[PDB]
Amino acid sequence: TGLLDGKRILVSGIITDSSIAFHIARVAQEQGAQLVLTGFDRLRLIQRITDRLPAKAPLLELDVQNEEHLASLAGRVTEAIGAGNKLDGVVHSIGFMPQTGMGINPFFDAPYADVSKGIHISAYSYASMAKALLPIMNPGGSIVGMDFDPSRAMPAYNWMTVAKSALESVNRFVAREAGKYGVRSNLVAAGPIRTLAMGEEAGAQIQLLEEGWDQRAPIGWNMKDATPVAKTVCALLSDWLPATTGDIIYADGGAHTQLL
Amino acid sequence: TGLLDGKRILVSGIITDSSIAFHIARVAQEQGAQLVLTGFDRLRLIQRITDRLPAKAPLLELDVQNEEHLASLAGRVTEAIGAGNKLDGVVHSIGFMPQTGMGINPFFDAPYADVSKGIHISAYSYASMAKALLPIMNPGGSIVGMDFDPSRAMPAYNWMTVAKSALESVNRFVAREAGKYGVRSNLVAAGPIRTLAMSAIVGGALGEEAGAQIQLLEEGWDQRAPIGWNMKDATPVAKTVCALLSDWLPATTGDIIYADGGAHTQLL
Amino acid sequence: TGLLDGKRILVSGIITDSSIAFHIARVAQEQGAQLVLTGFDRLRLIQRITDRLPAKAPLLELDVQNEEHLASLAGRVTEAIGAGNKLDGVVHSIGFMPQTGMGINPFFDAPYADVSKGIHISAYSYASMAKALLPIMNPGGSIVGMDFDPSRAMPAYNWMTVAKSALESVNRFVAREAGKYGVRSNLVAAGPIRTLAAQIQLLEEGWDQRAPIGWNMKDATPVAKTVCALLSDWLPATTGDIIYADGGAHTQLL
Amino acid sequence: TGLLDGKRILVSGIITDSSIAFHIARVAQEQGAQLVLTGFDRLRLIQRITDRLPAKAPLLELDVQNEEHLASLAGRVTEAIGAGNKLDGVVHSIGFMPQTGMGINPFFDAPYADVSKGIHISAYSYASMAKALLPIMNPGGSIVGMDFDPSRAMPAYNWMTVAKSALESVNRFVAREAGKYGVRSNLVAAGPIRTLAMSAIVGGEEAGAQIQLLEEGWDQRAPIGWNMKDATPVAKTVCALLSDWLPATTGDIIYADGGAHTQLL
Ligand SMILES: NC(=O)c1ccc[n+]([C@@H]2O[C@H](COP(=O)([O-])OP(=O)(O)OC[C@H]3O[C@@H](n4cnc5c(N)ncnc54)[C@H](O)[C@@H]3O)[C@@H](O)[C@H]2O)c1
Ligand SMILES: NC(=O)c1ccc[n+]([C@@H]2O[C@H](COP(=O)([O-])OP(=O)(O)OC[C@H]3O[C@@H](n4cnc5c(N)ncnc54)[C@H](O)[C@@H]3O)[C@@H](O)[C@H]2O)c1
Ligand SMILES: NC(=O)c1ccc[n+]([C@@H]2O[C@H](COP(=O)([O-])OP(=O)(O)OC[C@H]3O[C@@H](n4cnc5c(N)ncnc54)[C@H](O)[C@@H]3O)[C@@H](O)[C@H]2O)c1
Ligand SMILES: NC(=O)c1ccc[n+]([C@@H]2O[C@H](COP(=O)([O-])OP(=O)(O)OC[C@H]3O[C@@H](n4cnc5c(N)ncnc54)[C@H](O)[C@@H]3O)[C@@H](O)[C@H]2O)c1
Ligand SMILES: Oc1cc(Cc2ccccn2)ccc1Oc1ccc(Cl)cc1Cl
Ligand SMILES: Oc1cc(Cc2ccccn2)ccc1Oc1ccc(Cl)cc1Cl
Ligand SMILES: Oc1cc(Cc2ccccn2)ccc1Oc1ccc(Cl)cc1Cl
Ligand SMILES: Oc1cc(Cc2ccccn2)ccc1Oc1ccc(Cl)cc1Cl
Repeated sequence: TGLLDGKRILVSGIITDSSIAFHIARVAQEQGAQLVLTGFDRLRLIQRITDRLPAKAPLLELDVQNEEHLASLAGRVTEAIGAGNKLDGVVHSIGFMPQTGMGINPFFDAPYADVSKGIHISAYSYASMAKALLPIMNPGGSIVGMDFDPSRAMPAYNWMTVAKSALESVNRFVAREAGKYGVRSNLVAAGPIRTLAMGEEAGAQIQLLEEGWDQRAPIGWNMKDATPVAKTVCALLSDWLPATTGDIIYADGGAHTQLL
Repeated sequence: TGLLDGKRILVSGIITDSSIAFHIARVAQEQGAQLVLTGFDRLRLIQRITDRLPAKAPLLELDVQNEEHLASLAGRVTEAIGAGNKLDGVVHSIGFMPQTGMGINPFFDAPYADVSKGIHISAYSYASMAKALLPIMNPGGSIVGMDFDPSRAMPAYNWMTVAKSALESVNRFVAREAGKYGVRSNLVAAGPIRTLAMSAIVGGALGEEAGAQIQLLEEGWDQRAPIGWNMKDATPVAKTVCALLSDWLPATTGDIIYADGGAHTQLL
Repeated sequence: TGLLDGKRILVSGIITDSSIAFHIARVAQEQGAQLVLTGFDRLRLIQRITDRLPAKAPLLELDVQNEEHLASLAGRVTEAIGAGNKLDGVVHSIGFMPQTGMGINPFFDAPYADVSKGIHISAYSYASMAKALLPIMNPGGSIVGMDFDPSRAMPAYNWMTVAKSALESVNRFVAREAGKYGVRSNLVAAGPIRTLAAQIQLLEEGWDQRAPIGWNMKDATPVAKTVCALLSDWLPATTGDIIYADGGAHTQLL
Repeated sequence: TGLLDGKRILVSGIITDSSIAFHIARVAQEQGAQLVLTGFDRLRLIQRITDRLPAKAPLLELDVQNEEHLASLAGRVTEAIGAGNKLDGVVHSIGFMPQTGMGINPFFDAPYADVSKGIHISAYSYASMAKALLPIMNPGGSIVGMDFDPSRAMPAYNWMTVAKSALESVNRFVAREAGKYGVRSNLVAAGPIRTLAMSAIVGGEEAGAQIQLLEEGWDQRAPIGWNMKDATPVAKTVCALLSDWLPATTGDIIYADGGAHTQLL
């Protein structure tokens, strides 16, 4: 069997076992993929977390805001997979926005330094990861990022919505670069997933926002099940979406296709 | 293995071995799907074409404007697949517009009876086939139709564009109905593919503007496409369709997947 | 000044005095436009309604499904407005879908005869009116039709959503044709209005909530003014396009 | 007479008399508007330029990255228009992106410091101008920003394209804020106009020819055609958005591009 048999795939963004990346990595491993992982803050804790995947996988440090980490990344990855071997797949599952650009804090009170850091990590970094990894990627490869539909404004998401709008633009441009390698670049726009990234009058906004997805989705939406979005990322890492790039696949129960 | 191992799938739209439906069917079978084929007019001709598939598949007559072919369809399919078996997949790959609604004929000169026949067959029938077949589809199933991105106007495509716009809208409503059965409904928006569908339109536009316009439209696709586009190769779109028929896109419905080389994401 | 000072404008769609088209006509006359009106079936009743407009306006019969009505339309319009004069504007404010394609009736149970009539009246007719009228329009002119955002599916609206999706596509192509004459073609996607045309209430009440500046289903005049903005020379570079007069509801998730 | 009669409108982004903002300001004054103008850096020569406007208007220095230009903006506007008078209109016609993110420079070589500056000037500033001026705006007022359709990627526009995608997102959130004041917020997505900033994009030595093919392609795809030398159709569109005639549209985008974006070719 194995949708990803033989593929060498870099998966970023594991922080907890509820991380979307954790489930992406699990499903990928279940589908015969050979993985390499990157982690940001507390690598020791992440190692214990990543010890719970179905199989072993090298874990490397990557602070996406660090020039040196990015500069060194491709070399460190070739070490881990073996010289003369290249990546078939790259997963960007990283996002951040300071608290000030987030929930109840007034949209207008988020300082640019805070917004800029959010855009760096959640949007720009998608291009910088591509810059680093494209040199060590095989023809027919696949870059996949994580998106939340920013086409309309909403409560609480605030400046992360802007970052995702920026990220979507970046993706279309990465696709132009990636095509030179016969590599695709796409985003998976997920419904809300109960993650540790994801408070009274603001918690009221979040729940109504959440309850909306399952109501609008013709096939429903389960906030506590990360695996349909995991599967969707693997569909795109696979050879079965060979003619789609610079695009957005919506793994959201169909909520975005329905007004109510 | 087989992406579609054990799946029973209905595929409509085979007319030539260059039909998108032909290639969708070839890949499905290659991936272990058990198929039922529906064909429109010249069934003896379609049979010889479907004879070219790598595995047997019964062929059933379906004229999608014939309410009687639709009434009997679920019954005829169940006969073919076996009592107590249902479908997991359905492929709508049918389209038509009178000459009058396309190519060189002025947009304004298409009479409504023509436009309406094209809309019946190209857009409305997606709902028809879904109404007929949902009763005999399994939970986790999938309905897929073929789209050509009508979000902007363009030369020659004319009233087929208007029909695809209706198709897209119809798809969102079919998804609402299909959701009740645990079934998905989606469109694949294909880049241009060398099939025989455009033959008389392209042939009749030879010395004319819009013949040139159609050629320009086609040549610019591979230019726009960040990974390129090959009109002679229907297999990347046949795979995209198989992908939506598989269990690997389980959270997408009412939606459109673009199998066009990324062309629609690029201005130039 | 007068936003529509000296312009000759055709307005279809008036069947009652709460028709969006009645309000378009009223605001247009207040703005100095000289109108020609078209009516469908109850022409004697329609004249009674149109007498309540500020100024007079010739009323012409127009069944959009009638081939001869369409072929004579331009001649009948030019008779009305007088020799040497031409239209500067056309308002398409017509729509119909059999009950079978709407509301409570199952989406699958709408026969195609019903769907096809609805698309004939609601979408194709936008092309036929432009076909009829463009030969007697001035450059700089403007054709405007009425939309209701069909980009997402929704309860009740059903096959009329499909009709509007069709209409948006027809508009892009009408724009191609009208540009050959220096004329613009655009749609106004309006929020829901209390006009004569369970979930219906839930859906419509979402508008005011979603709209950053609110939405009043009982007030037609904001949308009428929008139509007039597009009939004017103040949007001279927009065609094949859609203007949203919905309080901004379509730009917000909740 | 006049679409904008008796309205007080701030117009930013005048650099030359070919600036889109110069034409918005000229059209607005011809329609009866009473203006306050802001200028970025060459203030002495911006004054000489704004002297070419049909009527005199106060000029205020505004650098959109400068915290105290923004903190003092409302006070300085209020002095200009006179106490107890508020604005009815605000026009954001500003944009910048460092050369690294801007043309034939490879997309991957623009440093994030360069990208962040462009996003700051071209996008965030729409929010900071709104934050500043909404407290001095009347109900029924209008904030307008300038856009170039970023829904598709393209040669040359590069990271400015990313900036515009963020700008469109920011506009939707500004509308929620503006809503509370009875004020609308919208963008005008303009077609290409021969402007000082356009010279920052094109060139490849190749600038004249790249501009020929731009004009030819745009005009061709636009059903009503397109003239890059004429900013007045886009100016009229901004004025239309500042008037009372689009009263039910916010968080939205009006395309003044000859209809090119509705057409594939
Ligand atoms: N959970 C959801 O509702 C949902 C829905 C749609 C999209 N997304 C997006 O999916 C992605 C994954 O988020 P999640 O929900 O799994 O949350 P998460 O907290 O599990 O993952 C976020 C990751 O970003 C990483 N990160 C932060 N700063 C970094 C930096 N400087 N360098 C490298 N990594 C850094 C964190 O270590 C963490 O692993 C994000 O891009 C998020 O915006 C999430
Ligand atoms: N070929 C392309 O470049 C292209 C691109 C995008 C989308 N599409 C779409 O793909 C689908 C298949 O097109 P194609 O290129 O394979 O052309 P095709 O001729 O191979 O397929 C069209 C099929 O529709 C069938 N059909 C017509 N009227 C029917 C009716 N009355 N009842 C039942 N069947 C009927 C025909 O018999 C034929 O089998 C169409 O929906 C088309 O619009 C094609
Ligand atoms: N009221 C709303 O909530 C709303 C919102 C968005 C869009 N619209 C659209 O605005 C337009 C105007 O409708 P309305 O809301 O004023 O309701 P309405 O009932 O007053 O208007 C419908 C008009 O269409 C005309 N018509 C029907 N068949 C015709 C034919 N055969 N030939 C000529 N005319 C025919 C009717 O006579 C009537 O005057 C419609 O297209 C509608 O879809 C309405
Ligand atoms: N020219 C076009 O083809 C075109 C098309 C669509 C949109 N636009 C947009 O319209 C707006 C105006 O550009 P233009 O084409 O008139 O060019 P322009 O060069 O005439 O004006 C751009 C303005 O941005 C200002 N600016 C730069 N940094 C600033 C800062 N830190 N603080 C305050 N102001 C600053 C400059 O002073 C200048 O006045 C821009 O937002 C641009 O993206 C232009
Ligand atoms: O990008 C994300 C989207 C959602 C969905 C959501 C959005 C808004 C309200 C409730 N849920 C949940 C988590 C997301 O990721 C993040 C959000 C904030 C931060 Cl700081 C970091 C991440 Cl990775
Ligand atoms: O829907 C179709 C789209 C394209 C791509 C295309 C569109 C426009 C110009 C050139 N190529 C090619 C064939 C298509 O299918 C048809 C076209 C006309 C007819 Cl009559 C029937 C079909 Cl099935
Ligand atoms: O096109 C229309 C949209 C709405 C608003 C609406 C739409 C969907 C659900 C609730 N309200 C109201 C009336 C509309 O017009 C019509 C609808 C049906 C018919 Cl038969 C005729 C018209 Cl003119
Ligand atoms: O935002 C702008 C869009 C266009 C249209 C365009 C875009 C791409 C190629 C040619 N023309 C032209 C100028 C624009 O503004 C700017 C461009 C670069 C800079 Cl550095 C600054 C501005 Cl304000």
